[PDB]
Amino acid sequence: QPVKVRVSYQKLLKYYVLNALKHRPPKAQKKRYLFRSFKATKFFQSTKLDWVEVGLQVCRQGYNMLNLLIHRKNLNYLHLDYNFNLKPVKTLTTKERKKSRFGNAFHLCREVLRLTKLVVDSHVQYRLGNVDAFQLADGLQYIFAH
Amino acid sequence: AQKEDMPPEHVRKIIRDHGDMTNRKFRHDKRVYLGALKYMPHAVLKLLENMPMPWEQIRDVPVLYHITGAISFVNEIPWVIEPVYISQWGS
Amino acid sequence: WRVWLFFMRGITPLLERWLGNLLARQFEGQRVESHFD
Amino acid sequence: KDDEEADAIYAALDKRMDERRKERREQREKEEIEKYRMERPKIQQQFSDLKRKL
Amino acid sequence: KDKSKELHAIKERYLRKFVFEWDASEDTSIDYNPLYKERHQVQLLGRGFIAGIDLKQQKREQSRFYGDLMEKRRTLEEKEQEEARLRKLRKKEAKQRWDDRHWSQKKLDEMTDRDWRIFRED
Amino acid sequence: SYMLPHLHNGWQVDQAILSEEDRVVVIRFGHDWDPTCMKMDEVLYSIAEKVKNFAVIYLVDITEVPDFNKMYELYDPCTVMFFFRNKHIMIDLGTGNNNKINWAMEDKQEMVDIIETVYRGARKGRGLVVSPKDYSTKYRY
RNA sequence: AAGGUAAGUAUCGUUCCA
RNA sequence: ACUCUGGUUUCUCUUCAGAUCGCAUAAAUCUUUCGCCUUUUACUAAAGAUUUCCGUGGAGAGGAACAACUCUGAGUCUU
Repeated sequence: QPVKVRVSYQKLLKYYVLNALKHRPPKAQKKRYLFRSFKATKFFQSTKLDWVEVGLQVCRQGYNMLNLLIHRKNLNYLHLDYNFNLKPVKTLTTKERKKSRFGNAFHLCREVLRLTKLVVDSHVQYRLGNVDAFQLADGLQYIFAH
Repeated sequence: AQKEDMPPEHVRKIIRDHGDMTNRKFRHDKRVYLGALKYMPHAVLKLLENMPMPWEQIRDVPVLYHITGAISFVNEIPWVIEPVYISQWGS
Repeated sequence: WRVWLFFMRGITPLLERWLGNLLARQFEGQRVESHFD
Repeated sequence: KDDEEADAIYAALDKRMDERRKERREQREKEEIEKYRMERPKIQQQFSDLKRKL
Repeated sequence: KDKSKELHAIKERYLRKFVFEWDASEDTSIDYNPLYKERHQVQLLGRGFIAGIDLKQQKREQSRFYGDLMEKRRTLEEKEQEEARLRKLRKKEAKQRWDDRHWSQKKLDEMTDRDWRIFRED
Repeated sequence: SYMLPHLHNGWQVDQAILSEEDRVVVIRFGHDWDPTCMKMDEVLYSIAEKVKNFAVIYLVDITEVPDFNKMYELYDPCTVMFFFRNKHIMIDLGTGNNNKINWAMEDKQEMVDIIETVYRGARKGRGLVVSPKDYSTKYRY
């Protein structure tokens, strides 16, 4: 096989061996589950739901979170679209550009939200008959490989 | 006392009300709404872990949602018979 | 598909801590020669 | 007073979540500094006797 | 060229940019000798095949050495079932080769809804 | 650190900014127990007498005075703010932040350099002065 | 993601808030 | 072939975890060693030592569901 997959084999084996060597026994714990405490709390409810509905729900929830983080200091010249792209509503004056900047953590959260939104929208495309099941699988593989 | 599953349409009447901060139902009770948002990335895991499967048209899952629609966790772990899983991916 | 989920379990507490610091009522944010003097 | 109760509930939930290894990690660090306090003592008790002699 | 390479190897022994594609300089399969440059692929008794690769592609690609070995050892009394099973396979995957056919030689009546979507996609 | 005068409540620091007209008020916001704050609260010791003519130094513990954390962004461990005639004198460093020195330095000449530059630019009537040294790096090599 | 804010003086609009 | 025998499933709480907790495998912090080296934030890629994270096993306790259909060892194992 060509070089660009031979080197792929060595680079897969390198990470596999690194994980095998750097493995450590798990540390003793006390088994405090997280969602179980949520169920104990009065602020949460359980319900059987379709997964695609859950994705469309979580996309709106994360979009609202990020819009709140944007409108945390009341700076209206930064706008988040529904694809999790942060764009200026008007060309940024330098004072406002520096005044509206977010650390790497916010950008990482926005981008992982974009990833999950992409996956959820691909599944919606599958459910709406816009794409085939084969097309859905190929698109999911492209998302997770690019 | 025990925890029971609310009707699936109840969470839908919250999301529509909770589309934006404009809605007047939640203007002063913010200490309970945004507090849960710190757990949002965790939720992003629980659905990508339980993401519907290629041979699965509808993937019904248990959902743990906040009383104000702020968050919706997939309260499940996709346990699968691993020989069955490998055979299915072989097909 | 699984790789990004292990990445997710890796980064979950980092974001769950940064957001908690950010979205809260109260916010919080060459040293040896300065040590023993 | 509902806001304070909600904040206390969430803080208690988070504090419950750190009990996975809290009792073990704090004990480990307690034992770990005491091994460091042998080779590298504290300055104040390094001057304990002279302070007493003052 | 193997001699010069192996002598050179003996002398060796005894004396910002977000790039995603790897480099070709991390390749390690480079060998100066034939016995490791060209390793004898495991024929696995001819009845075992690599996982990812397709089955019949391997079968036709196989060295056929065990095929002729079986041809040598097999007696006539137990060749009838071999021929019968082989022809029955050829027929049953011919079912797939003919029933599941590209639209380029499928008539309209033969063409199905899945084939209709195949044609429209094309 | 402990030698320099300390301010205990919110009124005192505002008065110290207001109770002076002919010098510069250099306030070290932070925690005097911090390794960072103690690194420069001795530099501010070593030059307090030298800059008596055109500078007065007060120390403030943000925990003791939790009144300026939100308005002046007191979340870095150590902060230095210069005030002139009840006016915050912005100073342009090599760093992105141009309102404070949020790191503790080491040389007793450079801090007098910065204080004297602030005084010189404040007598003219500016609001932003320019530091002599550039702090876009650390000149380490 | 940054290390890229010139500091100001004016009337005008808005809004919360006392 | 007579007996007594007597539940599994499910949801939690509390601890202990030896073991591939896990036939899987992430991230962070710190200390060294390189690489880079222009400052943070990212890194570099190995080592060591930590922590959180996604999971797990066991034991016990408390409910709920099959709590009452059973069932198991024991026995004198009765033509």
